[PDB]
Amino acid sequence: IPVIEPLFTKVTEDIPGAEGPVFDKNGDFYIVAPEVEVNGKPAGEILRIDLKTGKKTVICKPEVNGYGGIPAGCQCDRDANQLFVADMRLGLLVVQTDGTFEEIAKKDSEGRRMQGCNDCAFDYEGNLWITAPAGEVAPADYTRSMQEKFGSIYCFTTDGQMIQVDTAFQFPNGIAVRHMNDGRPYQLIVAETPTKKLWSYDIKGPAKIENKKVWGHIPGTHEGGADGMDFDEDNNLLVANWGSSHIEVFGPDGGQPKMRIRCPFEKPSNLHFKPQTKTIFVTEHENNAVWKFEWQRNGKKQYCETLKF
Ligand SMILES: NP(=O)(OC1CCCC1)OC1CCCC1
Ligand SMILES: [Ca+2]
Ligand SMILES: [Ca+2]
Repeated sequence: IPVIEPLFTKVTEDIPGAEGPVFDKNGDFYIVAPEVEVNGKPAGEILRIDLKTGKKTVICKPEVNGYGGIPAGCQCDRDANQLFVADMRLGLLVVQTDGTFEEIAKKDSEGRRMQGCNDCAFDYEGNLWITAPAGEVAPADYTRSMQEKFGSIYCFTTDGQMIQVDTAFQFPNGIAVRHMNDGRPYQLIVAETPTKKLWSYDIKGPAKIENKKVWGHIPGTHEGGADGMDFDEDNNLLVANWGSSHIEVFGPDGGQPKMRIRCPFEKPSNLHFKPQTKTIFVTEHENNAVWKFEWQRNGKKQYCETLKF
């Protein structure tokens, strides 16, 4: 398997558990710091980064009823410049660029308590697919499915329904949606970190998935595995393989990696393309920093880049 070693340029550092890199509709860059703690309690932050200087600005430190959050993944909305943030303690949040936020749901469509979320991905129809590796949201005691299989997958529909679409995952993490050339949602790809597997489902409609299948295999026997992922314009799936110093590159059909990208750090966590460029920003947990490197082609357009009209 071919391995490339592109030039990585440091953007910023000192961001505990650097995760969820994302660009909003104005081109501003944000990342989350899930591991920031105060007096031993979660006090996660959402930050805006100045790409020119690397200076950081905390725009939101989510907390609900005295319970701090652990923000871990982001997606920018299309019809409004707001961020949807997956939080391991608070569930799903909607954050405005001014720092104000709102809790989306405490319970799902079946009346069951919401589970803590890790990452999310919009399909072009506007539905948000979310991974939930944690147990019940605060005030419930914090727990995670790294050992036991209780991680779930949700779909937050355009008509505002929070539906659990599947469960029994051992730490579902990264997630992505493969679209057809005509823009129709085709497959849902979900990373199960410790098992070194990538799973896929056929998307039949909003919150409707079938044919669960082992889609790809993540290399290595190291502790960790697939974390964050995203597609490039040719539908190649780039996956951060936390713990193995590489970002794996899978072809549209999955299976085994077709190429690997060697990183100058052991723990790549998540990534995101800068709109209309080949530039990929990567967060990593060895130095808790953000880097950028040039890929071979542009990234697949995110939902926020599409036009409603
Ligand atoms: N980056 P993440 O999705 O998973 C990595 C840490 C566990 C192994 C891979 O976890 C984030 C949420 C909890 C804090 C960091
Ligand atoms: Ca993650
Ligand atoms: Ca991303």
